[PDB]
Amino acid sequence: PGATLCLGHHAVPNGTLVKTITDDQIEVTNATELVQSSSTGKICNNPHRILDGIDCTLIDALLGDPHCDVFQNETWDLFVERSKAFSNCYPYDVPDYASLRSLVASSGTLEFITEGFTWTGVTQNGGSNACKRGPGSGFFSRLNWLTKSSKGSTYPVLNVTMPNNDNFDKLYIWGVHHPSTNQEQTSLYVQASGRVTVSTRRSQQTIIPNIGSRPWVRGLSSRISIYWTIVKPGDVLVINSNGNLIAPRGYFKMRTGKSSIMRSDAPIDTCISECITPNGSIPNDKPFQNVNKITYGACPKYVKQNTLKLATGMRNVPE
Amino acid sequence: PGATLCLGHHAVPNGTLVKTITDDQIEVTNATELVQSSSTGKICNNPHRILDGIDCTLIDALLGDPHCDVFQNETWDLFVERSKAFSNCYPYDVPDYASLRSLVASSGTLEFITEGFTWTGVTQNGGSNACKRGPGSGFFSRLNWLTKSSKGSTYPVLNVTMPNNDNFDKLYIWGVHHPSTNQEQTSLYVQASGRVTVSTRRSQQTIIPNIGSRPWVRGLSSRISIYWTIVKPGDVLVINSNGNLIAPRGYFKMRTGKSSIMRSDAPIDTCISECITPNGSIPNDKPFQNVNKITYGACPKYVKQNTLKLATGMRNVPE
Amino acid sequence: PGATLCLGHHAVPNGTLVKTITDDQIEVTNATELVQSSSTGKICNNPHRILDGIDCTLIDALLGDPHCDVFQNETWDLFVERSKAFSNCYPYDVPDYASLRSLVASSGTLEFITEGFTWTGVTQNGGSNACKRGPGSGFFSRLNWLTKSSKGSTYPVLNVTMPNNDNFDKLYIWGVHHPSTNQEQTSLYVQASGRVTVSTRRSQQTIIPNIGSRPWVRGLSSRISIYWTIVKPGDVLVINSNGNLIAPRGYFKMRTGKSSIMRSDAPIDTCISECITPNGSIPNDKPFQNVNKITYGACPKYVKQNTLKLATGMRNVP
Amino acid sequence: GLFGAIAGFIENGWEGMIDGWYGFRHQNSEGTGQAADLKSTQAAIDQINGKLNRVIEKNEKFHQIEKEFSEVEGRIQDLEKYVEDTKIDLWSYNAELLVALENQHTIDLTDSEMNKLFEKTGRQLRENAEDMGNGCFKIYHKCDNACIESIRNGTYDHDVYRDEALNNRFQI
Amino acid sequence: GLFGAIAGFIENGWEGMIDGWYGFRHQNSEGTGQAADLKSTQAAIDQINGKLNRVIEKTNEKFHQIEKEFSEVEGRIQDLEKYVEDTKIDLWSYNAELLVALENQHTIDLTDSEMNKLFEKTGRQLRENAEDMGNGCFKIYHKCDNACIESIRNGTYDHDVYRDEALNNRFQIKGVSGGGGLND
Amino acid sequence: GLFGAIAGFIENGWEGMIDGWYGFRHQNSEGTGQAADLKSTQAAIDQINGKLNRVIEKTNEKFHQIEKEFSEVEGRIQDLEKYVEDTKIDLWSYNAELLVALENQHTIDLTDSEMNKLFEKTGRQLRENAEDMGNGCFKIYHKCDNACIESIRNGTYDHDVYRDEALNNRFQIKGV
Ligand SMILES: *[C@@H]1O[C@H](CO)[C@@H](O[C@@H]2O[C@H](CO)[C@@H](O[C@@H]3O[C@H](CO)[C@@H](O)[C@H](O)[C@@H]3O)[C@H](O)[C@H]2NC(C)=O)[C@H](O)[C@H]1NC(C)=O
Ligand SMILES: *[C@@H]1O[C@H](CO)[C@@H](O[C@@H]2O[C@H](CO)[C@@H](O[C@@H]3O[C@H](CO)[C@@H](O)[C@H](O)[C@@H]3O)[C@H](O)[C@H]2NC(C)=O)[C@H](O)[C@H]1NC(C)=O
Ligand SMILES: *[C@@H]1O[C@H](CO)[C@@H](O[C@@H]2O[C@H](CO)[C@@H](O[C@@H]3O[C@H](CO)[C@@H](O)[C@H](O)[C@@H]3O)[C@H](O)[C@H]2NC(C)=O)[C@H](O)[C@H]1NC(C)=O
Ligand SMILES: *[C@@H]1O[C@H](CO)[C@@H](O[C@@H]2O[C@H](CO)[C@@H](O)[C@H](O)[C@H]2NC(C)=O)[C@H](O)[C@H]1NC(C)=O
Ligand SMILES: *[C@@H]1O[C@H](CO)[C@@H](O[C@@H]2O[C@H](CO)[C@@H](O)[C@H](O)[C@H]2NC(C)=O)[C@H](O)[C@H]1NC(C)=O
Ligand SMILES: *[C@@H]1O[C@H](CO)[C@@H](O[C@@H]2O[C@H](CO)[C@@H](O)[C@H](O)[C@H]2NC(C)=O)[C@H](O)[C@H]1NC(C)=O
Ligand SMILES: *[C@@H]1O[C@H](CO)[C@@H](O)[C@H](O)[C@H]1NC(C)=O
Ligand SMILES: *[C@@H]1O[C@H](CO)[C@@H](O)[C@H](O)[C@H]1NC(C)=O
Ligand SMILES: *[C@@H]1O[C@H](CO)[C@@H](O)[C@H](O)[C@H]1NC(C)=O
Ligand SMILES: *[C@@H]1O[C@H](CO)[C@@H](O)[C@H](O)[C@H]1NC(C)=O
Repeated sequence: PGATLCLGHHAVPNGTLVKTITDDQIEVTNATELVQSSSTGKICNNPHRILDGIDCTLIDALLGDPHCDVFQNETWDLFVERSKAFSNCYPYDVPDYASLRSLVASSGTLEFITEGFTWTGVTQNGGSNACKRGPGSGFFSRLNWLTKSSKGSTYPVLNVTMPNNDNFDKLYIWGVHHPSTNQEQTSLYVQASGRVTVSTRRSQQTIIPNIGSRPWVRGLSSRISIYWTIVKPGDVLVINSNGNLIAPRGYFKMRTGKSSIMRSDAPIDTCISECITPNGSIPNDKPFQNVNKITYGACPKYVKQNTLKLATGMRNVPE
Repeated sequence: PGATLCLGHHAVPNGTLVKTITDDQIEVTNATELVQSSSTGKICNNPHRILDGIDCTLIDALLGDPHCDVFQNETWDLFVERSKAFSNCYPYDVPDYASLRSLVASSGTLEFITEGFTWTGVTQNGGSNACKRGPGSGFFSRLNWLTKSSKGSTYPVLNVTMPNNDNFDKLYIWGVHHPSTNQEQTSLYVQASGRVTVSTRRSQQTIIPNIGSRPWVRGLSSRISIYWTIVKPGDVLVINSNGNLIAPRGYFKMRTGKSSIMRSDAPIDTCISECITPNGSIPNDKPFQNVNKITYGACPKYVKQNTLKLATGMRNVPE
Repeated sequence: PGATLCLGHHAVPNGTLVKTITDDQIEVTNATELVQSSSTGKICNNPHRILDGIDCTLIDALLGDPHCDVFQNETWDLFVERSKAFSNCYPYDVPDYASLRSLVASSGTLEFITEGFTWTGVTQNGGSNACKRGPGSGFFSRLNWLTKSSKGSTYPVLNVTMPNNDNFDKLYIWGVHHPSTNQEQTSLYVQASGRVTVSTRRSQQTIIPNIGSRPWVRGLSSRISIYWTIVKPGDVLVINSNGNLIAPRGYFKMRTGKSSIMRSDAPIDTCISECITPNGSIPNDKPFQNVNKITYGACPKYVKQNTLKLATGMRNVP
Repeated sequence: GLFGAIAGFIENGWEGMIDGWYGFRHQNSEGTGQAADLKSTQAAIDQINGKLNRVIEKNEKFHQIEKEFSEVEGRIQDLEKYVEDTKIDLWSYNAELLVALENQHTIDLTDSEMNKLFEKTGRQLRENAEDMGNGCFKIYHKCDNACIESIRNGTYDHDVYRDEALNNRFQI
Repeated sequence: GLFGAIAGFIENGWEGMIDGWYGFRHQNSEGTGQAADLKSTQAAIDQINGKLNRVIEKTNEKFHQIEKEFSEVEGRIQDLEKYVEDTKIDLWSYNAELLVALENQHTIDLTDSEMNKLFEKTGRQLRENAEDMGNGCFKIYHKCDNACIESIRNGTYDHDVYRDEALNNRFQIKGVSGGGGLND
Repeated sequence: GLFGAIAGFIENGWEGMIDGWYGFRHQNSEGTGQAADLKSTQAAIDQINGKLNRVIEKTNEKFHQIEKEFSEVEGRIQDLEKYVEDTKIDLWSYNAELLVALENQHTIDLTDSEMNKLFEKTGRQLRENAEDMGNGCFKIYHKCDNACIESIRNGTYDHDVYRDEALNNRFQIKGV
């Protein structure tokens, strides 16, 4: 007449396999997934300020391609560039494009302040049928195509100065015009050879135009090259040219902050999500993810494994 | 009247010291080495396709330096450059040589397609005695040295186009000639200073030649400067020169894949190894190696340790 | 009739909290701190050779700004650049400035050996009011400003050469002068347009001077751009130019070693310390530090945590 | 398991125990029963949960380097790709090693909590019980339900039964 | 703790114990006393030290490196420099945090383990002369003056000397006619 | 070890034990014998192979990469290329150092554990018929012949069969 007291532990009908130091697969009562491997497919518009570029690139929105005028003075946490974006103004290039795109994306703003530049002796507001505005020819909104004076056929040595008496850095975007024939060079600027020199107290850039043919884009073999100059407070911008200057109209304000840019063809949706990938938002309740190595926000760290199981119960040993 | 039962574990005559969290050295019965520290000294020709440069650099083989002619239309997984390699053609330089070397190495092929460029008004197939093809004067096989017409004073503005109507990327190599004196400049090209503008639809380069002496090499004070342009499908090449143009004769086919290039002075051998180092192939059964940080293939990871002992038996206790 | 024996462990009144794998905070008897989070605010003058730039950047010392003359031939383990440094010579820039500064900092020396360049047919040794030397006009100690010949009013193609028959690498610092007006360009150099080609057997740089108005910097709108050429043993320098050449006077010896450069406003004082940060020397007895990601020498590794306690005793149960 | 209780001298687990991770099943005069030990259960669950909270604890990054490229560029693009690929491999390694280490330690601490309860029980029982070697105690005296309960909440006074038990153990 | 002795069946530590990490309190015919046990105390200390010296071994020496602070905006190349350095600090912050959490988990368990090892040793040495009271104390069933206690602390205790006296006190059953032996 | 049996209450290892990692020695009325235990020897071995097979498993294919040696001083970009590769090597070097140290610690501890488990397993078989002598040995208080030693080794041993005999020997008691 005695008693038995048994010591035991629970089990479940079917548990889950996990990895260990010693075993590839061993069954436990229960695990949990540490790798996020799915996205909703859509980019959530909160809590970050998302700006969809749609047909426009950031550089085109910056320069002021007419089909991008909607983007004047825009600001963003995340700028979204779509693959379908296209240019529709004067054919151009930016030497070191990726850096200009980077530093503007990182500044988070396209706030423009027009300034009162004075262009003595030259015709202003040059346009082109490669860039059409309203009923006629046109040009980039933030740039100013200067050509010879209307009567006299004369193009002076341009010499403007512009001081920075604010407490912020100004970004100037300017450019050089490369014509396709000498005839075009001299009819526009008189001088057989042009020259653009932009300098501050800290720096100087002189660019010499190049005459000749590039492939036909929207009617032109000509080209414009884009350059930029940052002018710190207490400093001064001097522009010196005797031909081919695509002059600035003002400065872009520069800021620092969490702003960036992403390339994605994910639709934008009204939802809350801290983490954005090219594919849409993904939740961040796990530490790792397999969705994209490109992320913006408070995001799981990207790993190569599409699953990692974290045992959260004892070893499961069925009956 | 009774008995004794003794429990116990094995020991061996001589055990191995290993490191632990708690002990710098402790004797266990057995361990295994995790760091590969030796090489046979030879590069195995399998399973990766190995091309031995021998006297040739990749860039010299790409350009068509005559003693490298044996490498025309060649392909590789790994190109091996010897330090005994040497140039034997026109003295040249490549601005960002490292990038041209990398993009070609990574493409894995010197497949070249000639195209029927028309150079109206100039003498083609120029040659020098610094670049002998057999006993007589010659040039890089893939470049085409254009000079003034065999009429006294003519070098026109060369202006040619070549469209990419294929479904792959085309790599064009071209060049600018830098004469050593002014007499030389006008005697080859008529014009006092030349120009070369090569461009596509979204990019351009113009190179202005510089007249002057450089150190004497193979009889020459002159230089050629090598440049490249990748043309995507749908895009179109434009070449625009009024002198000093070292022209392409066609394009190289571009590819993507596992291809690379490595500097080694190690003999090739008939055997198999997945992992290659400048020192030859090394086995990849260990997870780490101390041989070289430069590897190719399926390799143990480079670590600064020459030995790492992984205990594969119990602690060793002999008395 | 009997006894009782009680096994036990020790405890302290109030111990330290530490992190573990399963507990965020659990109390142990002793812990040790693994992150160095503070500095005295001084840079120890030992054991490294610290060279205080004071008023001078490394580059102004390289070029030879007159107030930097005291740095001629200096050597350093670490060059320290200060907030109040200033240039006081000809206004200049350096394309790829970060690289020249990097490679000179890492070489650890300003040993300069002047060489006998012959500049036939031009005037040497020009100076500016922008770079005064006593009450006179002056120029960077290491550069030779050349102009049209004194009485001929001619500037020839200069074509000089200089071989490296030594067993070390030679570093040449040279320049190109950018005038403000065409009157200045032709007045100095005769040719309406200059040119400077500096080359070795396998490499070359050719530069075209830029003419134009620029804001004044020390009374001038004109500029110099600085360039460099390394010449290995067996190779040859060749300099070719028909105007606007700021000539090298010779070479810098080049070395390899542990040398580097650091920006800092910390003073230097007596103590011994293997690890330097911009904020002062720090001890390296801990494995990690939170003072500055910039360091020099035998240093704890930089982590984001300002504290990490390593338990050095058993759980505390009072 | 390091401790040899789970998947060890305990041969299997109890699917019927759906209110604890550990517990007691008994047999006596009055029949058979079952209860969870809430303390050892809570100790296990507390340790799993802390381990979980530490891991799933929320980095934040914004403007970064580009990681996909639409054009061949060479040296600088090479490096950018290498930087990211090196990064991903290092975190991938961390992730992997982390779960393997953690899982190993989960199994062992739950094995540990099982062993500790079996031993706590054995110490209570003193000379009145014997360990059958499979996680059962043979109790050598009359233990009704309130007696079994007293063991399970740790108030079992062993002196009360020592006489009876001792004489049953040392028998023939 | 894995082994269940510190914060386990040992209810709490001794603040009076100031010359050892582990030890013995007792009670006998001559009263109470306390003594640290040197072997188990040193075993813990040697392991912690071994660990401490692994972690604080100076390995890291670097001289010229990349720039980590910038005074102007440059784009691509500066982005990558910042990226590189930000990526490294994160990896090293992670190693750092993982190391001390893992180490501390282990320091606690190996010190719990030492306590447990000392307790089982003492038990094994006593044999049938004592019983585990379940709280870290053995009840010793014979007369054990101070010399005797010391023999258990220094490991010389001969159980055979006392087995007869012990067993005799230990298994007395009230209900049977067997209390103590009265044969001489 | 955390479990106190190897380099612990077992004084040392048996070099003559060459057919297993763990096992038994005995003396009875019929002389002495030695036999290795299979389950614990395999349990230890299987665990170590599991982790050795994890560690040495091939997981690294890289093809085109950055340059890692240079023949000219260049400045900024080459500084970054060297810093990146050196950062990497240092992190993998740490990983490898830590890996081996953690593993070697566990290896020593699981083998200590397997030894302790076999001992406890054998203690529980014997019930009240034997006593833990404190050095990894059991004094068995009845007559146990080779068939009997073998029944303890193969796990069928029946303690009730020997209990009355052993109990009577364990508790025999001398007067003064
Ligand atoms: C240098 O050579 C190029 C190519 O031969 C010349 O560019 C060519 O100019 C003609 C007219 O400007 C372009 O023609 C047209 O084709 C488009 C469709 O592609 C059509 O929409 C137009 O109505 C017209 O028929 C031609 O496309 C353009 N070629 C290219 C490839 O850009 C160039 O004119 C020559 N340079 C000079 C200054 O002569
Ligand atoms: C500018 O100066 C350079 C160097 O002072 C001149 O280059 C020199 O021209 C001579 C004549 O061809 C070269 O000479 C020869 O030496 C080689 C061995 O190196 C030998 O094989 C030949 O038979 C001949 O004797 C000389 O090497 C070359 N020097 C250099 C450094 O490049 C150059 O001619 C001057 N330029 C002008 C246009 O005046
Ligand atoms: C192009 O425009 C710029 C800006 O106006 C002109 O630069 C200016 O030249 C004047 C006289 O050469 C400089 O003036 C003076 O101010 C200083 C104090 O700052 C004083 O010490 C002098 O006595 C004098 O009053 C002015 O600073 C300078 N501006 C800049 C930005 O450098 C330039 O002359 C024009 N270029 C041409 C070719 O006309
Ligand atoms: C997230 O989006 C990316 C691209 O938008 C997807 O990745 C591509 O996946 C295919 C499938 O292997 C690859 O062949 C491409 O090379 C990928 N791009 C890159 C750069 O890796 C990815 O599959 C998406 N994720 C989900 C879950 O839909
Ligand atoms: C693999 O080859 C390399 C380079 O050829 C050898 O490494 C050189 O080793 C010496 C001394 O070991 C150092 O002085 C050089 O600095 C090394 N080069 C570098 C940059 O590390 C190496 O020892 C060879 N390894 C084997 C296993 O043979
Ligand atoms: C070491 O010096 C750096 C100076 O750069 C100090 O860090 C700055 O700290 C403030 C606030 O703590 C930040 O707002 C700045 O962004 C920091 N600068 C950088 C570049 O990180 C730091 O506090 C000093 N630390 C010690 C311990 O002295
Ligand atoms: C942008 O904002 C500024 C802020 O005052 C203002 O000057 C300017 O008018 C705005 N831009 C446009 C597109 O009008
Ligand atoms: C499985 O474990 C997770 C975390 O431990 C927990 O959220 C969940 O409730 C468990 N599931 C079951 C079946 O209890
Ligand atoms: C040593 O260990 C390795 C891996 O555990 C094994 O291959 C080898 O057989 C062992 N050697 C001996 C002496 O058994
Ligand atoms: C600078 O160092 C060089 C090195 O030999 C020497 O010729 C010269 O005279 C030095 N001048 C100094 C020490 O200022």
